[PDB]
Amino acid sequence: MKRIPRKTKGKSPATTEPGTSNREQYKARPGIASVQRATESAEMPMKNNDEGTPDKKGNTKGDLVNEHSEAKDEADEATKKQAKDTDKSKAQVTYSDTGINNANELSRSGNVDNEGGSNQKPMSTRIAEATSAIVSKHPA
Amino acid sequence: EWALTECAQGYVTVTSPYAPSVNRLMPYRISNAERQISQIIRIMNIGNNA
Amino acid sequence: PPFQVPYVRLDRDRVPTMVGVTRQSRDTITQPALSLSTTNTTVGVPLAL
Repeated sequence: MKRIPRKTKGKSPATTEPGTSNREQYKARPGIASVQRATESAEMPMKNNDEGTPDKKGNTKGDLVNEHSEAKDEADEATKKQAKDTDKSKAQVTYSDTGINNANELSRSGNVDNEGGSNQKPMSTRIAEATSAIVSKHPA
Repeated sequence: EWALTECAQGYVTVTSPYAPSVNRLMPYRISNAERQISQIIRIMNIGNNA
Repeated sequence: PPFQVPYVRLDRDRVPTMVGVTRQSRDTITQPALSLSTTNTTVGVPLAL
């Protein structure tokens, strides 16, 4: 019997035949390590995007910002990261401040819930708010 | 966008998005009658006041 | 995996302009809920070179 640990928390005679010698006289071109380093980055799956979705309790995740503002901020973060990877002060490829007037662009954020209402107050808080306005207690 | 371009006589170009919007509210259009009424009031006090 | 949309060199009326995703079946009249991808002015996210 064998067991495998989880990666995520759960609910709880001569033999030297004449062709085996080694003459490592060949250098790959392009180099093996060089290609491996590049493809290592491309292996990685794209990042999760949890924002705007509910949690175990029912309250949505994210930050209370306008959707258009959130999209713009994400574009700026992308440009800054792009500059970071290219080892330059200013990114040559920019996702923000392009020619296109993308003023109607929206991005998913935690400001709005599934009903289309505002998350100024969390879902669970409103549910408790409503359900406690109707309870009754023992007589005097 | 159309109004601004015409006023600038074509020297300045401005752009607007072309996609489903969030249905904003920008109350900036009034009638020529109201504009003239406001202009007459403005003329009244400024008159004879250099 | 690649996700392309046909290239037309100069034909105008077949130029793509919008991409959307739908969760409802074809035989239901429901609330029109367009995906976020349709809000882009261009077909996709703008990128400057």
